[PDB]
Amino acid sequence: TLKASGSTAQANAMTRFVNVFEQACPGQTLNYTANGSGAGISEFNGNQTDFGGSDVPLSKDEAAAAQRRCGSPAWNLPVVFGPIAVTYNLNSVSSLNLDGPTLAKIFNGSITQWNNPAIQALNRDFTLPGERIHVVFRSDESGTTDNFQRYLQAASNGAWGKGAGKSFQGGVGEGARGNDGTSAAAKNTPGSITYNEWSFAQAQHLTMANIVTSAGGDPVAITIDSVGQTIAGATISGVGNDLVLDTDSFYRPKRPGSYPIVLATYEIVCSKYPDSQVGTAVKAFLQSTIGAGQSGLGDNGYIPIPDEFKSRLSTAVNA
Repeated sequence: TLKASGSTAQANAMTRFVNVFEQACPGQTLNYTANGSGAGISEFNGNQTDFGGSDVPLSKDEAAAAQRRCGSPAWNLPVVFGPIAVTYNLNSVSSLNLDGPTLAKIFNGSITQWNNPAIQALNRDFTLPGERIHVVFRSDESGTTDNFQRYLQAASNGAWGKGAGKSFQGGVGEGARGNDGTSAAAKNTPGSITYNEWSFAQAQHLTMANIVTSAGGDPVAITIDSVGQTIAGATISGVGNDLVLDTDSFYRPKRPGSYPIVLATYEIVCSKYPDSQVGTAVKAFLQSTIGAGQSGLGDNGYIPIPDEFKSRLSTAVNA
């Protein structure tokens, strides 16, 4: 029975990954604590867990930390993609469009009302209400937050004016803990605006914003337009069975009807675990996770094929 913790973005998927795993390997299971990428790398580096789930790969300072943790180099192994929804709560509004620049101004607090003309210019077919916007952010160390702020940096033509990384840089709104804390609260706070992985926005039945793009597109999240994006992501950088991905192309696409806000969730593991028994259970799960465990179709986005012979080969090399 493995132990693991980390990103909440991969929490609904992991329920399927573990179930598939407990079927694949009868008598074996996995314990996942969904607590944020921040808590995922720290607990892995502290020799608390067997692998860690994180939407950001290790920085060079954490990579060394994991090397001492491991006695061997640590690998960033991506197993699922998470589209990042911009969820909102406006009664009778099922049709919202938002672009990078006005989505930056909302989350950095420059825009405080829903019928603000930047919001209204993008929404020509209906009148916005004169009511206040309630931004909801993540209060803990978060990979959804890192990726989402990087999208805002890339796609907002400077309107964001803030940094990225695992803590929210907006200076607006209120926090909640984990992807479940913000989806639940947004649903519960009228006027609310937040950012969630696709699975959380669905199971709470939150309206999701259509994102106006650099390409002259106006896409909803769907299978075809997330993949479209995912297509230009490179399984380079890493050297490597360390499949660190480059997704910088995601946030300013040129091919329309591509949906620009997408993260990948990594399992962070030891190339060689000090212990034989650990490195064997971690590889099984990950053989399964990338194998039968990759249906999705609903809440997440399965790993595409050009990446898979690289990934099957790196999971086959664990310990």
